[PDB]
Amino acid sequence: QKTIIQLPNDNPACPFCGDHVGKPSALNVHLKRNHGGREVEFQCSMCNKADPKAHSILCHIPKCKGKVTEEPTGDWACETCNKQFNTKSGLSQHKRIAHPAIRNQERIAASQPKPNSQRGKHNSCWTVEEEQLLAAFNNMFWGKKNINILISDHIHMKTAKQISEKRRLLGLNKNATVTTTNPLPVSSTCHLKIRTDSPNTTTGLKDTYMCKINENIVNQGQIKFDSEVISAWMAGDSNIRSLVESTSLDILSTFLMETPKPRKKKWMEKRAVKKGFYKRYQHLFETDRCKLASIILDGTERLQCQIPLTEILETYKSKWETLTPFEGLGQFKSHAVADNTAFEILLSAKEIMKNIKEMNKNSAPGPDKVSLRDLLLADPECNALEKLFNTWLITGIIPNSIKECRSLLIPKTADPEALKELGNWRPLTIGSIVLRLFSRIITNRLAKACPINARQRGFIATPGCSENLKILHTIVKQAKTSKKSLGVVFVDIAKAFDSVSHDHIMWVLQERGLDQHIVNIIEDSYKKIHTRMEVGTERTPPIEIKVGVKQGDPMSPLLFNLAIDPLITALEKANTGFSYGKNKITSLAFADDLVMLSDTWEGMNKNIQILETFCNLSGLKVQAKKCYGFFLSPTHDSYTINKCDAWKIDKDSLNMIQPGESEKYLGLKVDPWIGFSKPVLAEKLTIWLKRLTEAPLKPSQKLTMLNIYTIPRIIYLADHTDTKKTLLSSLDDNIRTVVKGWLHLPPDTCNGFIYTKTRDGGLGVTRLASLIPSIQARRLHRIATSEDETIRNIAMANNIEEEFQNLWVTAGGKKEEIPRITDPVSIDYRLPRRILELLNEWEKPAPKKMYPIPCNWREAEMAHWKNLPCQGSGIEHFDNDTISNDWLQFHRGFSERQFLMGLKIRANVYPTREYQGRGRTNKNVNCRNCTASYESLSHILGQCPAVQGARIRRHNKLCSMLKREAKELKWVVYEEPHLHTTEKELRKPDLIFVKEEMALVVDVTVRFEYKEKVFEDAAAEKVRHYKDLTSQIKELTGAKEIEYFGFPLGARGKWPEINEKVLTALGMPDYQQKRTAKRFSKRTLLYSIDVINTFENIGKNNKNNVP
DNA sequence: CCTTAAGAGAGTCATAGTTACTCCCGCCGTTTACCCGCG
DNA sequence: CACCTTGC
RNA sequence: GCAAGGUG
DNA sequence: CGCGGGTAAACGGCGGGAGTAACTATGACTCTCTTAA
Ligand SMILES: [Zn+2]
Ligand SMILES: [Zn+2]
Repeated sequence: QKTIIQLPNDNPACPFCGDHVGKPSALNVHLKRNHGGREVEFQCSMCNKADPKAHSILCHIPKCKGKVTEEPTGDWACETCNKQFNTKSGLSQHKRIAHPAIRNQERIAASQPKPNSQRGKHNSCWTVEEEQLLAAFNNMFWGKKNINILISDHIHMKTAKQISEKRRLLGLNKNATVTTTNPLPVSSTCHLKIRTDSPNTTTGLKDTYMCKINENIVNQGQIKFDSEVISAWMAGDSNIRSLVESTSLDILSTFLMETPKPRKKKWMEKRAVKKGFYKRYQHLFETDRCKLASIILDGTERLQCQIPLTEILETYKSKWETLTPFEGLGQFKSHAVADNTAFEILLSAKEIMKNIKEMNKNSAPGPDKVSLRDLLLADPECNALEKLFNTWLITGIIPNSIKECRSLLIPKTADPEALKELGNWRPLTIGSIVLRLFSRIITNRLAKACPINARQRGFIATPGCSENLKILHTIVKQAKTSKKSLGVVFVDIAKAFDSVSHDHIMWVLQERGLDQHIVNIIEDSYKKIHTRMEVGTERTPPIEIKVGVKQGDPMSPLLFNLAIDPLITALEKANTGFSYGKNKITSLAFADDLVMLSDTWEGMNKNIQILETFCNLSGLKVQAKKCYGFFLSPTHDSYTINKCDAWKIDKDSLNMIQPGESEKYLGLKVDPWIGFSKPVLAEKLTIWLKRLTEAPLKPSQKLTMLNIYTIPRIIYLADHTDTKKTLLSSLDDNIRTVVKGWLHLPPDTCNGFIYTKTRDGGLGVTRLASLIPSIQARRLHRIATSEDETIRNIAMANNIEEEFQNLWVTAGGKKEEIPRITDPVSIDYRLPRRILELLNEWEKPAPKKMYPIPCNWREAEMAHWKNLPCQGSGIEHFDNDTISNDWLQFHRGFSERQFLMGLKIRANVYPTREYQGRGRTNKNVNCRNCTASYESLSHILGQCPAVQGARIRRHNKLCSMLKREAKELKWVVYEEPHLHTTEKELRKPDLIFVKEEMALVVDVTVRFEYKEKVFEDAAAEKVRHYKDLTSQIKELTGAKEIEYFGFPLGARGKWPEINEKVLTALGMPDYQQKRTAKRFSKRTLLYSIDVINTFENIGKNNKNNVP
């Protein structure tokens, strides 16, 4: 139980031990340190409100106004939680927000108007049968003699006056009539097969290649390829496959180096388990810690089930090889034709090198066991690479030897018992890295060649998920505002990349537009595709892939998108989607996942028939469970959700979303009621912080893991979800408290130290409330200036600009600085324009679009830190210094204890009577030891005597280090040279190292950077008091030249430039100069820590050991 | 061997904006179904 | 240069 | 493992 | 049948308006002061 601590409780007896520790803060200290784990909550006796945060209860203590628990009355208690309310206002508003499902139910119920007493109650007892018979007879009795006869009586219980009344209802002098209509759905995209011959000229690329090779041979161009293979191919050879495979084998053997052999370099006590855990974690931190970060944050490991290889085999054998007869795509047509000129260009080793650069070097090598690193080692020039690549390309016969690839099962689930199934293993297929690179090259060529529909936002340059999500949210809000019904249908097909039959993609490509050369090339690429299933100590014998694009091959994305395009096309051909403005946007698309946006339930039905047809042609399998959907319907005031019937996707009730229900989409939690469900950020954040806290991750390591791995995870959702500043502030507060506890910093520490970057001296901790707004604004602008004019139009009419302005302000950007969202952005190329034209487009880099930023915040915290009187004294020295801050990131050798107190000293908040005095006025501050008014930290430095000997020993120790280095640099030692100046008094300088005839007078000193002129005053004193001298040393050392410079140092470790001038006068190379400055600074800081330690001993440990 | 000084953030409640509608809503105008004598 | 997302 | 995007 | 004028009652169309639970965001204050492998 959370032990009830009904504050005020002065010094209570800690119930976990019943020990009177002290003030409630002292009780905290107790429970936190020794008696943790046990539950405890401070109670606010008056209101009895309880909080695990003492501070908060103290905040009550004045604030709290008694027993504030009484609940206001009323006469509308909202059914579910019976929250009494003043009026219906409060009631159905509680429905609206707190209890919105029943609210939708009420909305719909009242929605059914069924009002109609517009008739005015004039209605009477007429019968429709009598009305129809009267109408027919009057048609028969049109003003023709003996007109009533039947009318008067055959309508029993009526009068001619009543007949006149009814005629006055319909026809006045006569009867009347009515009419009706009916709509229909749309289908039949399953016709008109188009393939007749080669889409592009059979030799269109072949003829170009022949011409280019002729030009090269005549002019000896730089295009690389084996001569004989191309000679035979031009010669119309029959066994070209044989020869091309032979050359392949030879060149690959060149790349199949002898890859370097692995060069990677009672009795029952639980201590072994803890030591192994600590060892594992420390090693992973030393080694790759991405694995460590996953293990910690996810709380997981690596899994390898032992499911009978026989089974696993049967499954995948029957899956990959299993085929389905592709009938065709009927009328399904995609975007448009594809240009072939993009391929006319021949391969350039420059381009291949380029592509190589854009590779995951850290990738497991294929069966060849050859890596991109290995590959480059073989040919860092891509000369032979272009050679054999062109060999194949021009020939068109990819070697079958390289085809063999390795397959991997990914333990999708976490629970072992779930893992037992085969459904928790996404199969990864990895082939020859050479094959991978060639594939990506051709893939880039194709992607340029074949244009996809804009609506597919997957696997392209545009920023995908953000665009889709923002568009969806907008659309929803826009619709609700516009008071117009709308239907939403999520779709998801299984085995997106796996069920695909090679034959159908063959077909698809046939009509797109492509030279038969590349056609056959791709076929061969996907022809004779064997692989083995790597598992533990066994890889299954070969399996011939006949269905499913090779999982891992760079092509698979492009090919899949290509096969899917026809669907998107046909859907737009329906042009029955939501008529946003002019555009009738039908559906969005990302990779495989897609939606459907019609305007009427029946329009959506039409869409579904189209989809069903598509599956029929493709033989694809969609399911209601695999899919979700929901409908919107406007009211007089608000919108109703799902008011209509659930659909019948694949003849199955599409699972509908109801208010409050959320279904994941691109990692989000789309809720029709509120668009995106508010993400559970605090919960995941706290969980992660707990996991980190409770591990062998010595504090510095905790901070490193945090800043470098944890934050991005939360960044993604926080930014992608419109998040308000207050919640971010709360999260930042949580993080600050947690880290401060981690490193046992004093509570009141200034934030600026925490937030400022390590390079600037700070802890480099993110400030979500300051960072997320900038990311959000960047996304906003990025989407605004998109290529899809539709997306633009949408955002524009959705007046995103106001949000952009507001964010830019919120992130801290100035109103004037607000860029005009319409204007273009900076388009860099990482290449001098000259070099840019020098090369070809295929070798051109990717022009990433630089975007504005509202402001820099790290600098903001830095500035505020500077402004601080106490915690911010002398720090400005450390701004934009790449030397002093270094140890923060590479505090090697420092003891964790030393390092932590080093943080404190750097912050000037170390325990000292002044520090204990700081803030709290009424106290004593006199330096215990000497007399200093404030028992400050600087008086220690020099003023405070007791040290004396230690100060001297440290000083001459540093002098000794520099001396030791001196002889190493052939600087003749003439240090500690007792002198006798004009006063014949000992002015022994630190160092007078002589060389040739130059004698280098030096003055080693280390001063705390209290003021700004510290070191320049030092130097002025150096020269000033030294001055004269000259002659005496001139003859003593027999030197013809004498220096007088100094060597001041920052006590904290600040490295002035004067010592640097000494270094350059010494002749040290620049790189060694930086190395020396860094190391020397760390030594300075360490010996300062020693000074501290000593003093702290002096009096404290003196009393402890000697009472 | 060197320096003058000495809150800073944690935290709660108060109050104003503002969302999101929703509620609604009352008042005047329209529509309905008859209601009545005549060529 | 390290991380993160999604989606296979 | 692959394709993109983002972040310091 | 034709053939006019009356009917007066929902509702809906429209001006507006009026309110509001519950977030979101500043403002104004007060309390806080010791544990490294
Ligand atoms: Zn209270
Ligand atoms: Zn002193």
